[PDB]
Amino acid sequence: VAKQRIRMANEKHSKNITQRGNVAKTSVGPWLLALFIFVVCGSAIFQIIQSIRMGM
Amino acid sequence: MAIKFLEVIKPFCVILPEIQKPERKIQFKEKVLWTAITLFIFLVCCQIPLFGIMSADPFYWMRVILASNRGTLMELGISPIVTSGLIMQLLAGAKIIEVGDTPKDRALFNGAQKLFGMIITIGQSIVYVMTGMYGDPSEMGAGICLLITIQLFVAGLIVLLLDELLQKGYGLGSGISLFIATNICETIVWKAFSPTTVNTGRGMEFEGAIIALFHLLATRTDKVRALREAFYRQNLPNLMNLIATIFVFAVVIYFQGFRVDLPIKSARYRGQYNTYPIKLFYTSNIPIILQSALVSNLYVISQMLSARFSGNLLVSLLGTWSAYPVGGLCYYLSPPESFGSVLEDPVHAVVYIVFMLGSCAFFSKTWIEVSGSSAKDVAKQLKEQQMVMRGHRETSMVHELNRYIPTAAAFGGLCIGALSVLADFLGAIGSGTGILLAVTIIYQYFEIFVKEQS
Amino acid sequence: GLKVGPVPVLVMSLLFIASVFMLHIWGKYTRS
Amino acid sequence: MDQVMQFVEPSRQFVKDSIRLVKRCTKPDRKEFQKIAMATAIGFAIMGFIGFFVKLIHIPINNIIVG
Amino acid sequence: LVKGILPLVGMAMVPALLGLIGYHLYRKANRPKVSKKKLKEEKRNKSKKK
Repeated sequence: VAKQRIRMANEKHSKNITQRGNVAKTSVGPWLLALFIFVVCGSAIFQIIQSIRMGM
Repeated sequence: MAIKFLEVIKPFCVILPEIQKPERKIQFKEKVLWTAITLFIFLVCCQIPLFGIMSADPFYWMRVILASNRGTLMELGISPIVTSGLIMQLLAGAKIIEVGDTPKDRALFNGAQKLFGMIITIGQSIVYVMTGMYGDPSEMGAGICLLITIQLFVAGLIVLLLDELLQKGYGLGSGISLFIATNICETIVWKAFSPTTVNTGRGMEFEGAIIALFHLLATRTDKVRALREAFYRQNLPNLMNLIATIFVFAVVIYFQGFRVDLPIKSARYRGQYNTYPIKLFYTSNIPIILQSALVSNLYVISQMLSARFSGNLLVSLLGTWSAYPVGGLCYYLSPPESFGSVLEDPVHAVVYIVFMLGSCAFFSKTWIEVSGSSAKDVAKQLKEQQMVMRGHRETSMVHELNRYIPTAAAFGGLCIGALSVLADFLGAIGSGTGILLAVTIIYQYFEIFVKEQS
Repeated sequence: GLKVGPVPVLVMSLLFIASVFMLHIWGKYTRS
Repeated sequence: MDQVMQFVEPSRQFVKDSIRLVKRCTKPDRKEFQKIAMATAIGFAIMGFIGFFVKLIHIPINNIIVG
Repeated sequence: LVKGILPLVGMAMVPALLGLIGYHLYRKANRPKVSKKKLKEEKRNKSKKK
């Protein structure tokens, strides 16, 4: 790793003097998540639709 | 984002009442009694009919009440509340909804989900009145429709309080779980001993299987012919259907015990030994719920799509509707109607069985991550408890759980599916999923009894 | 959001059940 | 069809995993099993009858409440 | 008013009277047992007064 980054991060930390006690601490499948969402939402919506269909 | 919502909803959340904390632990005689009063009041309410039911043929809703539960005050029942709970859990697993670890944030989260269930009840009731299922909205009148909606809404609200009280510790266990178990057991007893006689075109017969046997035996001179009818009468509940049910209970009890226990110790104090148990049915009934929901959802879309575009080849290819899909993938998903049909088309039967087992197993493993019961979550929970495994470092413990947790969830999904398929072919009364709930809830109550006897 | 004792909840529940019976009987009498 | 062959290797291994899990888990003994069977049976009958009677009582009440 | 409302007063007055009796019984049952410790404090002050 480039040694030059030692000085790069040092100046960043120097800036913290102004940002006291507020410094940013840091610096599931997509397909599955969509798949589950329709299953749970679908059951509620479809049950409502089915009830109307059964009466009709 | 969701936390920002929580503050916005915070004024709304406050209105909802909360049950008082029990000041002191309750002795056993008292402990049982609080649940019983709750059970009776709920049971009576379930059967009360509604007001302004209207109905061509007058007294239609009269005949309806004496058969099924359709039209009663508790028709909405538990379905609105459970849907609210499941959706909230899924969002947390997604992380789209953020819940603060601090107790105050979690308490707000509980308030929000209770409120969300209340919203579901209002929407469901309004749809039924608009649909005119009870009767034409114009015929009912504005006053009648408003009153009927009020009746259902209070019915939902009262249920929430009763369930909360059981959780609060006045009564053992959780109210909703007991209520679901109660009807399931009630169904088994009712079919067995119900004295109502229903008139078939050939002749009137008793609903109760045991009652039917006694009556049939005396009436008919030929004992052998009567005996065969009672055991294998298709139209009405069979004697065999009960015997299948008893057999299914025996299997559920034996398997339910299965669990793996891992030694654990408290860091603070020496000599204290506790075991953390992971059950074989670790996922519980959730996988079957998801798989059935998907199949029903697909069926509704497929049948509806056929009507709108009958011509389209794609809709026919997935399913052909006669509503039962005669052919196509949806037809394969459908359970085989009879044992004789299965022999007729073995390939259809094999495809359904293989799919049923696979779907449950896959869903269970995926569910764990969104559920929040994964090994990573379990380890962090122990740290707050200040209890750690004995002989291992904290980081190593996570690996140790990962050895057992994933395998158990996959097997549990397969096992639950296997029972559900088994129940229908035997023909035992009630769903297999219902059977597990009854045994599990009863056994938990039994465990509480053991300490009391001391 | 008021904290409510368990016994108060029981009495409120019973009143609602009683009201429904009263409404049905009132419905027959008002019709008649 | 390449994916199906690739799947076979995972198919076998987890089947092996299931057997190990079965061995580790505690298995309910016969004698304790009897105790559970009585406990569930008593609870099942006692709880079920409460539903049975309340339903029976309601049916005549339904006739009176609505013609 | 008498022919239409009297049945309603019968249905409404009975619950109201039962609530009123229950309230009386609850108030009488809720009589709080005077803390014997405060009574002991009165005894302690009684020895100072003697």
